[PDB]
Amino acid sequence: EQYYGTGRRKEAVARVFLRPGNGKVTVNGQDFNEYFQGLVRAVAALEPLRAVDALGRFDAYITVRGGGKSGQIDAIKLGIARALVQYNPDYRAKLKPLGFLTRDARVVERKKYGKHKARRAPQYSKR
Amino acid sequence: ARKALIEKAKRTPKFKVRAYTRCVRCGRARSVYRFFGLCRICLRELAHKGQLPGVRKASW
Amino acid sequence: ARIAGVEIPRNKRVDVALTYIYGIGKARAKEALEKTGINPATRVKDLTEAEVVRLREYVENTWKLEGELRAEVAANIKRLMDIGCYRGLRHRRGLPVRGQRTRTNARTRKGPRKTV
Amino acid sequence: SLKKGVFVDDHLLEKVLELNAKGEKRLIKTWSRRSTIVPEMVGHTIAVYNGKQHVPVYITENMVGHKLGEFAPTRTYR
Amino acid sequence: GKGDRRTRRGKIWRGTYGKYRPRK
Amino acid sequence: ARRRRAEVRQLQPDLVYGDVLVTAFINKIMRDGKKNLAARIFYDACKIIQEKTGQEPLKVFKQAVENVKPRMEVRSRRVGGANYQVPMEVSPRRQQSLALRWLVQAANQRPERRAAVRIAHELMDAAEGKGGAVKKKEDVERMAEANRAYAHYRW
Amino acid sequence: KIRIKLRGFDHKTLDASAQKIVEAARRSGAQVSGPIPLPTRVRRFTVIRGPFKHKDSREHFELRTHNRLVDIINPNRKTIEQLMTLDLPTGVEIEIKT
RNA sequence: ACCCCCGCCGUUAGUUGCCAGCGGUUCGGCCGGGCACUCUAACGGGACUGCCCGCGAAAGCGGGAGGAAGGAGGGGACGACGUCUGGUCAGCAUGGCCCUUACGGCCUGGGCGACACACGUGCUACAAUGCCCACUACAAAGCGAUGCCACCCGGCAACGGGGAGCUAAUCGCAAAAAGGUGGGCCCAGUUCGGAUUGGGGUCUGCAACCCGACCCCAUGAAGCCGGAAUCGCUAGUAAUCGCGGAUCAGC
RNA sequence: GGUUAUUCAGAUUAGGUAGUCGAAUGACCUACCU
Ligand SMILES: [Mg+2]
Ligand SMILES: [Mg+2]
Ligand SMILES: [Mg+2]
Ligand SMILES: [Mg+2]
Ligand SMILES: [Mg+2]
Ligand SMILES: [Mg+2]
Ligand SMILES: [Mg+2]
Ligand SMILES: [Mg+2]
Ligand SMILES: [Mg+2]
Ligand SMILES: [Mg+2]
Ligand SMILES: [Mg+2]
Ligand SMILES: [Mg+2]
Ligand SMILES: [Mg+2]
Ligand SMILES: [Mg+2]
Ligand SMILES: [Mg+2]
Ligand SMILES: [Mg+2]
Ligand SMILES: [Zn+2]
Repeated sequence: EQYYGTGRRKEAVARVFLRPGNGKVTVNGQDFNEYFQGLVRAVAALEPLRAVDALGRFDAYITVRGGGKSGQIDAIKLGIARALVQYNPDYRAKLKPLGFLTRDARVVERKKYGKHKARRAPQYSKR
Repeated sequence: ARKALIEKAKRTPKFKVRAYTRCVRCGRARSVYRFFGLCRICLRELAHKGQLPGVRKASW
Repeated sequence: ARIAGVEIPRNKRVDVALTYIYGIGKARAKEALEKTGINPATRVKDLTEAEVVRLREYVENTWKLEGELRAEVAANIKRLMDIGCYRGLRHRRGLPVRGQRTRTNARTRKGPRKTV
Repeated sequence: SLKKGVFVDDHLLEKVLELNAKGEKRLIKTWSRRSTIVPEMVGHTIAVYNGKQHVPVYITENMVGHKLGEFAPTRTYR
Repeated sequence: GKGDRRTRRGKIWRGTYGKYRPRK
Repeated sequence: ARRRRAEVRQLQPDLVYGDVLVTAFINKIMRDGKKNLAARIFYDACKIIQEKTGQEPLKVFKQAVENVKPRMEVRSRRVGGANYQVPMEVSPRRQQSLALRWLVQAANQRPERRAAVRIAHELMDAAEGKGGAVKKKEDVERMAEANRAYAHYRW
Repeated sequence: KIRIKLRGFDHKTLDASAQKIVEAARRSGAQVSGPIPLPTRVRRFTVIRGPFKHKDSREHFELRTHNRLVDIINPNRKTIEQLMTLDLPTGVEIEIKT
């Protein structure tokens, strides 16, 4: 019945429960359009569902936590691929090449000493 | 006044706004951590000697 | 209208206009409003005459302000002056009174960079 | 700032009370500019130190809430 | 302003809260 | 650098039209990494497109770039000991990059109070033919043909 | 019912000391929940490498003050005799509270 | 290269987490229950030119799939024989020199905080991608026994007084900010800018004049994005946005 | 706005010279060297 996967990025994980339904999408409470308000990136996350051609045909109860606002959405992006790839073998043969299955290694980088931002040196001089 | 001041530090006869931190080995007047009673030099050397238990060459 | 005897904060917010008044800042401005129920929104080109005197006479008589205020400002100095406290001999040479770095800048009280 | 209790040394009040107790002179050599001035101690001459020496600085009714060091220069050419 | 002596984030910068900031 | 060609940043398509170019413009508007602030300000002017003209912002943008896309430019070069302003064909990429760049830079010059309104009045005057940003392209195309002399260093 | 804590620096003598405690309590008494490592609260100390002056190229180490947890239910008579006697502490600071 | 952080998953453990499944619902994971999953550390497998294509003698390079991750995936620890007669007798020890009723020793006060200047590193700004204000939402790490302080009263606030819990994934510093909705603002030396300065206050501490921070009121200075020159950075980087700690009476 | 003269304040130099370069004020319309 249910579809599940595990989205994660920037220590902002996201459980993904999703049983076929109308399209309702509670996630940490709040409707989908309710929590994410005035933020364009949101309409992206639900792309895997648009790849399977089932917008208004899958409800979803996702539990995302930690990390910033947007990073969350990214974890959501993958959790859904995993969710709809688990209970669906034939939906990976096309969803993968379009790219969706990758942790996204792009984590913030540690600040190093003798620098201000792991990299940005103090204003060089000679005088 | 380097000996006569490392000794004066162990005294604390007057008000506590004078019981200023001090090193246990060198008697350095500054850069003395409270957790150790040590200064940055030795505490680095001693840390190489392993004589500071638990401590470990940090590398994240 | 001619509020503090000479200053005339017309054609602008009732709240902000009062700030421009010497001796009256932003807080003392929100002060005359709540104590006279005046809406901060409206202007000075369309206010009742009653308030042109109601709000006016209010602050005028309420607390120190205007040239008389400055006089006190100017007076408190002469005291630090006639005797020579460490705070007073700062207005003399014209240095700062916070004991701040005269070595580097401090121009705001010092004046524009005089190279020489 | 010492709102509670007007800070100052006891030897001051002492070396000046015995002064009011018979209206003695006014000479005095202090080493405590860290002290506020006692209201009634007007007319006296406290020769305040300043790392240098004892300045025969006088006193009045205005200079009360102010400290002793206030009226004792600490640096030359100032 | 990060340095206005009477603002919201004015105190968020100087380590304090003050009047212009919801204390407890 | 010196080794490999160090290839481009293949950005993610548009979250509205599904075309690369559109996203590109966003970025150059984006200050301090605020893709949400910029996207709106661009999308705001998208709808200020169907107002002044029932025309679609898709062609008002496509035509707004291709009307400021400089065709050839003056690059300085040494010649044993001299600095000529050699004119030469721009990179397919360089055109877009500069066009889109200037485009934005116009938005700042204008007297318009609100930003999206600036990029609105600008992206139109672009597809028209005349605009503060279009003139910085007619301008670079000038230095182009004027120095046409030293074209014998095409390299 | 009873609860034991296991702080310590070395982690090889903290998977050992908690591991002996798990085999002795279960093998000679009622149930005993396995080892539950608490979030290792680690200290960090960066300091200037140079004796004199070099505001960089400095060094820094970390204090790995570990954490581990084992909870036993039935206060058996065989177990309390097994724990009291049979135990190999070392650089582990345990604290037991009922 | 074997060392650790973050990148995929599992093994072990269940006071972190689930109206996801059922019962109460005060409709609050609060109670019951459970560890599959989030998390917590700890152990381990995984990527090796292994595979197909093409060049090639080999080494290898270039392209495709599978994969979380391909040609060191990202980062850090690491920095050779030496060089600079580089740095430190002031962290410490050490040869030699030199003082030894004082070049040693103690307090009190002064001074490193002196200002006619000049340079270095920086914060904040000159503003409408924005200034002020009411609501609302999302971090990681870190510390907290003479310390972090929830809740209640006085007040304009800093702060104080009473007082619950905490040898600390369970209590506290704790709204993360920018941002989402709504308001005034309308280009102005400006509701931009907070320097300067008058008066009134709180906290630490024998003591805030010299010489502390921190409130509230007022004063609202220079300052329209900067000459010659010149600096950082190739990707989660620059910029931009908040938090913590060490240091520590406080700063 | 340009020309010229000078000056010190910077700037380019490891440094100096000189110069370039910048600024001020009055008048006016890359080179050498240690
Ligand atoms: Mg999993
Ligand atoms: Mg970053
Ligand atoms: Mg101290
Ligand atoms: Mg627990
Ligand atoms: Mg279920
Ligand atoms: Mg179960
Ligand atoms: Mg390669
Ligand atoms: Mg190595
Ligand atoms: Mg030397
Ligand atoms: Mg200093
Ligand atoms: Mg003004
Ligand atoms: Mg002025
Ligand atoms: Mg702290
Ligand atoms: Mg020079
Ligand atoms: Mg020179
Ligand atoms: Mg001159
Ligand atoms: Zn030491």
